[PDB]
Amino acid sequence: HSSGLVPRGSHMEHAFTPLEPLLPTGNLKYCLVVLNQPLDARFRHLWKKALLRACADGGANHLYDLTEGERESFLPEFVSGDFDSIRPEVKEYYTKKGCDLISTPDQDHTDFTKCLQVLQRKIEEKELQVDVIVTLGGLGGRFDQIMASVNTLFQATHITPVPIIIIQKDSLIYLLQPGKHRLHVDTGMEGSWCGLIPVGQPCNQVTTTGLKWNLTNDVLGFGTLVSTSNTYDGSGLVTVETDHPLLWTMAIKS
Amino acid sequence: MEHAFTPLEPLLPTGNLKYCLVVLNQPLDARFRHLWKKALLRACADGGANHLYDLTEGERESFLPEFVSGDFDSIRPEVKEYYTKKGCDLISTPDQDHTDFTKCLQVLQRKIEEKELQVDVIVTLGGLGGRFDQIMASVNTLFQATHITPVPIIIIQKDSLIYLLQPGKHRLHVDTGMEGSWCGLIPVGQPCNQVTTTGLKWNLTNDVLGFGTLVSTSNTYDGSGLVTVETDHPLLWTMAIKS
Ligand SMILES: Cc1ncc(C[n+]2csc(CCO)c2C)c(N)n1
Ligand SMILES: Cc1ncc(C[n+]2csc(CCO)c2C)c(N)n1
Repeated sequence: HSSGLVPRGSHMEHAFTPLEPLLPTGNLKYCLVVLNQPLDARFRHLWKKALLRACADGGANHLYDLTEGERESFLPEFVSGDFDSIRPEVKEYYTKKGCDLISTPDQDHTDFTKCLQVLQRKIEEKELQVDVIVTLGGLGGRFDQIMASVNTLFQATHITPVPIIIIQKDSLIYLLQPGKHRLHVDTGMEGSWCGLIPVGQPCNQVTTTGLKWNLTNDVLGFGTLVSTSNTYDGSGLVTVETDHPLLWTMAIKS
Repeated sequence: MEHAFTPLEPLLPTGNLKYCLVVLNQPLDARFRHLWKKALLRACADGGANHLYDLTEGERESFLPEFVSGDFDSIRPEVKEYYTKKGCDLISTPDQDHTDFTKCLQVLQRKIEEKELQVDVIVTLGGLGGRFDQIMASVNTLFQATHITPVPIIIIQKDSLIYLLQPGKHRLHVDTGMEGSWCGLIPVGQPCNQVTTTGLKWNLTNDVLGFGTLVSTSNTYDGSGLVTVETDHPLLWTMAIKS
């Protein structure tokens, strides 16, 4: 047996700062995935420091259409998806510029999901160390596609170990796996609202600290209770313990 | 035994469909003018009033809602004043555990009972774009609506419609001519372990639909003009609307 002072009774929690990638400074290691939605202005800052940048289908069009005059400074490592979704001249441009154009036929999975699978393969091949995968898009447009985006977060647990967030306009979503989470919301990029959405199944035991309306061993479920328009207590930290995957959503300032 | 329904019927220029119109806090789509014209009763939920007011400048008197409900901190002062002045019924719904959309449906059900109105469906405009938490709240309102009113409720914005299918069998007529190319079945809430359909390109046969298991998106029609769905738990139907 060991002797002397020994640590006891600790447990593991998943710490994460959702909006860290939006900060000017820092040394966060992350990849960037551009989906088929109009690009927000923040894509410029995020593009610079990303370790790997990719586009899924039509995302290449949106990237191309917002980078005229400086497209050589915005060349994705790769572009994957259905190639009928990319305009002819756009595909021609990225191809000649050396971008890896990867076809992903599979009619049972979205280009987003297929794009993550390709990204994971590249992360491994290049032995990259990634703290998060930042996805731009997916939360606007066709309602079925917004839902597909959410479902991709559920499938991702089987695609990659790296945390994945999705950001579009003023919103971010991130899927909290069963367990305890420590979310730092003190970057100063945070907006005023947040929420906890029990999308796949009711979360029968949710406990939080840091919210205006906290949950204490409470049930969150559609038709029972869903936390929307929640806000922070000002502590700069939100903790969440959930028994099933629970979708965290939060506002992005401005 | 089965619930027959035609989701896009209200979008048709033709028809004698009795429906109420609810305007949520989002910019209005081109289909607004026509929907307002033939609605039996129109209402605004909070900010919805701001969008209406701004959109109808110059002809506001032709677009006066029966009532406007919600937390008054969501409606601009001048907007609230205007509708009040024109005789619009302004109802305060301050409860912070419920959204203005849900509270608006409660007022609407009261009004329908009060006036003994015969309503086939409640058409909601907005709620599917913007803040992600609010899009999910819109979905949750549909779960709650089942205990608020017996009148079917659909939500429409841009090119999408959502409609919640209660446990049981449904017959959805998708031959109005207003249908877009895609549709889906989203098991928001809980997995639906026994789903059976006809009319889709990818049908389900006593199959499981659940997030992380199988979610039907980008599904399409078989061209028969009819989609039937049997489900064990509430299942969200979503469909494209022709641009
Ligand atoms: C667990 C829980 N999360 C969030 C809210 C807040 N909320 C819910 S609906 C609404 C009004 C929207 O206009 C507000 C503020 C709550 N009460 N309980
Ligand atoms: C039950 C079921 N519903 C829909 C589809 C169709 N689908 C799903 S993802 C995708 C491509 C999206 O870009 C398509 C066409 C399916 N295969 N199975």
